[PDB]
Amino acid sequence: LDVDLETRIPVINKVDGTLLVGEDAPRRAELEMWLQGHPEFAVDPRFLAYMEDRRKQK
Repeated sequence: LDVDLETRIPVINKVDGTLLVGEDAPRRAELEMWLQGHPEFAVDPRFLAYMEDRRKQK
């Protein structure tokens, strides 16, 4: 119950709009440093909504 790091985080360029998915999008493990280099990109907000969706109780 984590993200488990090997997952692919969909990222979106907040300036441009380019959304990266699949292997175009970085590994969650590299994502931390990857975003540090380019704050232009951030995580996909719908992926965050997906985490909102992911719940453990009713």
